[PDB]
Amino acid sequence: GYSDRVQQITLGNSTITTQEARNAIVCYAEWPEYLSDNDASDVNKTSKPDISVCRFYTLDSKTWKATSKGWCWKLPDALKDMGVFGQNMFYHSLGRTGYTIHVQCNATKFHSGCLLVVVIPEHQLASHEGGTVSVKYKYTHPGDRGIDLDTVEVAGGPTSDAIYNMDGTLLGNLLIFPHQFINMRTNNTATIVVPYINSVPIDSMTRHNNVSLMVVPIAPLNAPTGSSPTLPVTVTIAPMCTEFTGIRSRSIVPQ
Amino acid sequence: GPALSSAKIILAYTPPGTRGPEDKKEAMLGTHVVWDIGLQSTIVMTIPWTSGVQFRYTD
Amino acid sequence: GLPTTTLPGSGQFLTTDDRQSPSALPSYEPTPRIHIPGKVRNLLEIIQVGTLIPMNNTGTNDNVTNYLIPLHADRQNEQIFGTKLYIGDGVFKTTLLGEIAQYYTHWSGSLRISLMYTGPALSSAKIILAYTPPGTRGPEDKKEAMLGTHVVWDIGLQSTIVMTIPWTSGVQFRYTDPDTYTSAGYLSCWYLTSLILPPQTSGQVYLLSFISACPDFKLRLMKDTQTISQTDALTE
Amino acid sequence: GLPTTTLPGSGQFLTTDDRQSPSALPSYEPTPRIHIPGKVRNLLEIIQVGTLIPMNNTGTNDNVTNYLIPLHADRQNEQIFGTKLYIGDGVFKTTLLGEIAQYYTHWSGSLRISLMYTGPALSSAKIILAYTPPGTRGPEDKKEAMLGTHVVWDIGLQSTIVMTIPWTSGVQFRYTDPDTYTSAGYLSCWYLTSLILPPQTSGQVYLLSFISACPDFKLRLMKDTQTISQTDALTE
Amino acid sequence: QTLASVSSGPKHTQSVPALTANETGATLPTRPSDNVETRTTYMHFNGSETDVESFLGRAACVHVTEIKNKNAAGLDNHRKEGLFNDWKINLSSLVQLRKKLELFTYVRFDSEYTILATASQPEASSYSSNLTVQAMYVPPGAPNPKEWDDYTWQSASNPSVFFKVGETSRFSVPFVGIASAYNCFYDGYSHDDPDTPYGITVLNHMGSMAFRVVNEHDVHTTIVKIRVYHRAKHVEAWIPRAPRALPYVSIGRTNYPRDSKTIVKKRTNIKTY
Amino acid sequence: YTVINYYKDAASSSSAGQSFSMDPSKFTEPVKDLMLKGAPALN
Amino acid sequence: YTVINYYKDAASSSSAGQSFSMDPSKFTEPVKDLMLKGAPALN
Amino acid sequence: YTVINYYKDAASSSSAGQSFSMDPSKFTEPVKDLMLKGAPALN
Ligand SMILES: [Ca+2]
Repeated sequence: GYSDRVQQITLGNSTITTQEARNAIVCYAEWPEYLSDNDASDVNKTSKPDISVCRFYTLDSKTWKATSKGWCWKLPDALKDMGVFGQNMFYHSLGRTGYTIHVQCNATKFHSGCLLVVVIPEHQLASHEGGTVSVKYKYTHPGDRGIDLDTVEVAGGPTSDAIYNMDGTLLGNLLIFPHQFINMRTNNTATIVVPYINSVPIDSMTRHNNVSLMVVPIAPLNAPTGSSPTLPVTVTIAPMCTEFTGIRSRSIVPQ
Repeated sequence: GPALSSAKIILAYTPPGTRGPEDKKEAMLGTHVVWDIGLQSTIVMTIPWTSGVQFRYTD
Repeated sequence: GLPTTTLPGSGQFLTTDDRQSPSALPSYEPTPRIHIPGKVRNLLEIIQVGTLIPMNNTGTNDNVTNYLIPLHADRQNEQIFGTKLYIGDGVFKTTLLGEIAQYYTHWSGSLRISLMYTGPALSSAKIILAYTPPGTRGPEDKKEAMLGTHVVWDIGLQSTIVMTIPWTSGVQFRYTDPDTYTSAGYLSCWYLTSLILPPQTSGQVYLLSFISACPDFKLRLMKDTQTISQTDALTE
Repeated sequence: GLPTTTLPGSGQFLTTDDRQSPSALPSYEPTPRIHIPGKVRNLLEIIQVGTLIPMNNTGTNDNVTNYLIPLHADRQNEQIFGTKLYIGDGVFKTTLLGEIAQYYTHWSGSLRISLMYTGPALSSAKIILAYTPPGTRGPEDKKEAMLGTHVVWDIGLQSTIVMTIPWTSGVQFRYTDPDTYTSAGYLSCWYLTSLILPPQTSGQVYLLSFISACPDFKLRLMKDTQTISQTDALTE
Repeated sequence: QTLASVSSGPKHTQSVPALTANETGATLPTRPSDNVETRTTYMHFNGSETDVESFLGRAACVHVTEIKNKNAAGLDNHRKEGLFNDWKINLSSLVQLRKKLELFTYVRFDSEYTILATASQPEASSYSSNLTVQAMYVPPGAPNPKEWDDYTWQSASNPSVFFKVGETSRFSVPFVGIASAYNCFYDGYSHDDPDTPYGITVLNHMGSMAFRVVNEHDVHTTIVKIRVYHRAKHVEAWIPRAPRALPYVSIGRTNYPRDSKTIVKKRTNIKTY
Repeated sequence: YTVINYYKDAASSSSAGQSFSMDPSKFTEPVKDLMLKGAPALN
Repeated sequence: YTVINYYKDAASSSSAGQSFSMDPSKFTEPVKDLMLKGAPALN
Repeated sequence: YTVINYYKDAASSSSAGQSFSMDPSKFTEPVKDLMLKGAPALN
């Protein structure tokens, strides 16, 4: 009697439900797990706050307009002010984690539009200027707000080119990364489970973003006649298997 | 509401110790359930016994 | 003092040979490997993944609308799109398959084309996807088209239709670079019935098309691509 | 007359290769080995020995006072010393560890810092030694400092305190040459209470600090040092 | 024998493999026998040439530089005069190989370096000089050459090769990364500072190579050009990405030209063949 | 064919063989719930 | 890997292997009476 | 005489041996009905 469409995800003291899912992607066919001794370098003991950080945090909502270009969030950056997770993220020299990303967008059997929801490991952004100019720290560290692609470009910030994935590659090939679609006629949500992917066992959570969640309208939003021309897009994210180390005084970052 | 409508609601329980949430951001930091409106007409959220002392007064 | 004779080619540097050489860092210990998800062993592994085809090639500048195939309501018997099957050129050149195919000289195998419907749930349609083997001209109408490999698509819950283009060829390998003798035929789309939209709905609906290779696929004779070049060496 | 083909690199002289060569003195008999205490097999053997750190870097000319850390009586909450953890530079550059570390490119491992008290026997004190992992600024006060790896030292019969700096790092190897991404954090010292001198005693008391590597240690990619050079060849 | 295709006949089932849901993010392995009546055929193929070992296993030019051999008397800047040169080993200056490497996110391998040195005497000279080049591997932290005949060329601990112009030098180098793999991309910074660079990491450092002619000077000047080729051996690659579409403009940066707007070829009609 | 290593270091050796452990699934079907070709993609 | 000596004299041979008999003690604990980490250095 | 292949690819090897499976018949007597030397070519 059960369906691939109705699902529940319980993580800590938060439970999410969807009645219009389209399965879910488990990046590179790998589920998150803690760091093993064989892989460990750092001799320190890791802190595992569990259910206090491994729960769902909901980001500030977005508004899908018929002219929308897309949005980009960088992790662990987007969750740096989220309760005890953000705290831990700034008291330790190193951390490690995976996530459960849940993107939401409900509509009407009269609407049509399609979103591409993708997770890109190491999304090194291109600068507005080009040349040898780098994208300033604060521009890749927007926090919860993320990068709104239809915002005017500034000096030292990224390009606002969805067509070029903000990195010099083409949009259509973004399908090589773990992704999922939100096709209104079908979908309601998109869920992606992300394991820890990095060339080092553990890392600094502030000077390096391991991934950037990208939500990009492909098929323009087309609402029924007399209906409101927009739809909100909500992103809920839960850290899973989080570990922290190198505890000390509060990390000091720019701003 | 009609069958041809849609919505996503968030129900939250804020344990004792603070003020009532003032916004969804504050609210979601506690026990909560994200509700997806569909065929299944009702959502059920349990408020787990979250307390220091083992009994509370009804008054 | 073992007598030898050196052969032609002695001292040449063939970029493609594979021999032993002394290590400049003797006794050096490389960092231990750690587990990293997403290991790629063969390129044939990744071309099996479908990526979008910029079929709406119309325009002057690249734009997200190149990936959107327009569909019109209440049109009957009409043609939706057409294209040659040159995977190293045209619409397929920028795709992941065409991108990797261009690092090789020969190709062989079956292709996978999926068409995903994005129109309202309360709409309906029946489309016809066709593959015309080499030997003739691209179909000029649905009648001509349906005489070849085709799939009738019924739009519904199942959002995507998948059609495989079976290896239809005399010679066992075709060139990736567009060559006449080794052409793969045509691909076209038409309305079997027509798109029907519900009340309070209007405008265009779009189709998303994906391309990937079947397990059938093979690619040989590695070479340099035409998809990247430079006039000067880069610097920091 | 065995046919061969010579390869690229033939005739090159790579200072780092290891092959056989004819002996210019064939049939020669080397002097017999006699027993000699103090055989060194690996450099990792000797960096485990602690040597003094010239922490009192203040001055213009090298002088025995560079190894002496000043301590003041009846001072409370104050800072005794601070330094970055750049073993290939700063205060550690001349030490035996830093001296040998500079013959290699990468380093990894835990460090040992001992502080030996030389003040009168009839004095007392409680000091706090701290290691601040990378990611922030050097502590500005004892409160900030104690939030990291630290040791509270009680001065007594046991003259020295030993604190190990556990390998606290994401990447498995750091560069010996000061590089930002591969920095090791800070090291600082403060009074947990204060130094108390007995009657008929006055002036400054000093601390001697030693640095050595733990068995944890590793050093790779051998290279030339910056701690020695010359403008002309030497003669007798 | 592995089967490329099996014999398959007519259908009329409830099992519809032609229909799926790309919303899921998956690509199901359909075969032509799912939509066509087929015949049995054999692969007669293993896929050797597409193994990443193959793909990155051939030498590619990664750098071209130049040095000279004049009379260094009175010359105050040997480097500018071209008596010796450097090269901060990087594999993203020449684009042919860079696009190949970047097909993946993290990459681990051993390097096989082949160095070619050819000579030219553009102006009036009685004969062609037979020169010897020294190539020194200068790890970060080792002292840098300042003059063409410094104490640095003593190279007591730095590996160096001596070879003749016209000849070639070949040696292998172990994976020298401080991490478990090389980063083709790195969405990070060295430290959390507002002005530090982005992308470029010591996590990609492979070193710097110094070059010079060991011989003194003749009456004429001789110009030596050095070409460095790199071959990857014992390859390991993780996380495939989208191919590069736009031109490259800088080393270690994903930056692309802002006036480049038409990478996809255009038609006029979506219906034409 | 035959090959013996003439050098001490592993880096010195020639090219590694063919992996023969291809598995496009991690990239083509990284779905949580298994989908079977022929059955409803979504039920 | 393989190696056969082509010359008569022992000097002609290549580099000797890794000692694997490290012992920092002769340098780090050349004390007469044994000291045990954890117990009073001086009693 | 002896030969060992020094290369991985089959193309790299030297010349193939003598076929020793000559059969001029496919060219000299491709007749349907067998003709026997000595008997009437046509009866
Ligand atoms: Ca002459």
